[PDB]
Amino acid sequence: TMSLGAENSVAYSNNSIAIPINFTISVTTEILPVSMTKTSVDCTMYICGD
Amino acid sequence: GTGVLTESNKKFLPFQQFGRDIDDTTDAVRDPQTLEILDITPCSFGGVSV
Ligand SMILES: *[C@@H]1O[C@H](CO)[C@@H](O[C@@H]2O[C@H](CO)[C@@H](O)[C@H](O)[C@H]2NC(C)=O)[C@H](O)[C@H]1NC(C)=O
Repeated sequence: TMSLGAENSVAYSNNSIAIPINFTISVTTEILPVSMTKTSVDCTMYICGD
Repeated sequence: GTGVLTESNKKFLPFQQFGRDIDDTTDAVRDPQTLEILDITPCSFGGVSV
């Protein structure tokens, strides 16, 4: 049976805040399709042909 | 068939008579009189646009 992720009790209380001391600049790659091959088919030559 | 017949570098085995593309399409032949292998390429076609 699959595990959805590590469990984490967030350390919440009504007067505690966590502030980041430091950072990392992250570069992430996203790929997106934009076009197909522009195929076109002659219906008479496909069906019959000569 | 109908096509532009041309000389070719293909080496059929001694019993083989036709050659086929991935898409079944016959793309070479052996002449039964002088046992050379000919490529078949289709006669030129395409849309005409004004
Ligand atoms: C079919 O006949 C031809 C003609 O005899 C054979 O081709 C060669 O023809 C030349 C003359 O132009 C002869 O000098 C050769 O001896 C012939 N034979 C060869 C092997 O070159 C052809 O080989 C014959 N094909 C078959 C499958 O029998």
